[PDB]
Amino acid sequence: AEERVVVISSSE
Amino acid sequence: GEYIKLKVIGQDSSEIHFKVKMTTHLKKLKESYAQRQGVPMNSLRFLFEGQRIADNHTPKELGMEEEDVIEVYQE
Repeated sequence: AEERVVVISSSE
Repeated sequence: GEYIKLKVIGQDSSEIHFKVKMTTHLKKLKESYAQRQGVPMNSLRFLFEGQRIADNHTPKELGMEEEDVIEVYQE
């Protein structure tokens, strides 16, 4: 599998 | 405020990493992970150092650091 990095928005 | 990268280890040993602000409630990571796995968020429990991560826990509150590991188990 490839590397997976998700950026979580600071807007909730 | 700063961002750290967390590694989320699945039941099958797959990994998804998340860049999360130190002040973001970890509910948002739980939602994103469950969405990407295609399962209801409430079918999963997320542990840090074996302890349950609450929706309103922040990485700052839990003392998390860059490259710390979160484990996902069935609820």
